[PDB]
Amino acid sequence: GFCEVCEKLVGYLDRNLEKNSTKQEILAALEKGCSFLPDPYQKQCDQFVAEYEPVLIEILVEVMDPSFVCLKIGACP
Amino acid sequence: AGFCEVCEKLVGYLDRNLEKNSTKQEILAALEKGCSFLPDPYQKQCDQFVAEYEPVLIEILVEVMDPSFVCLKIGACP
Repeated sequence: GFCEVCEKLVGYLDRNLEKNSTKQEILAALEKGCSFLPDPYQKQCDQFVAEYEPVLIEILVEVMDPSFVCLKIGACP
Repeated sequence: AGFCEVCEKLVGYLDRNLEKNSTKQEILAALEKGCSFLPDPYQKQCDQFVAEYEPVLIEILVEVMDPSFVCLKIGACP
């Protein structure tokens, strides 16, 4: 499913965003992050972000740990 | 609609490069290698689409391989 791409994208966000970024900044980064993942991921990534944006922003404000985040949103089962 | 675009590319690839009266085993084989021939940005999405729809993809691809119709019938599009 979306598990591995989720961890890769949230991994990017964690390393390249700051600890207390605004939902707005989380959104801007989230909608630009797929382009920095390895090429074979880029389309899968956009789909994941599209299906999951609402829940992703709601959780990333609290915590940006790739393993936890992807688990919580059900992306990693 | 999230798998719609990649469905059509993949079934499109198979439509051009596979013979009309191919066995299920040959289509299975084509299908599980097809993603590697799509543009790199589609690879992991294609792998996911295939894994998710493979049973019904084989079922239909023996009868018809038109990308637009096949993706409509299986629920990938539109």
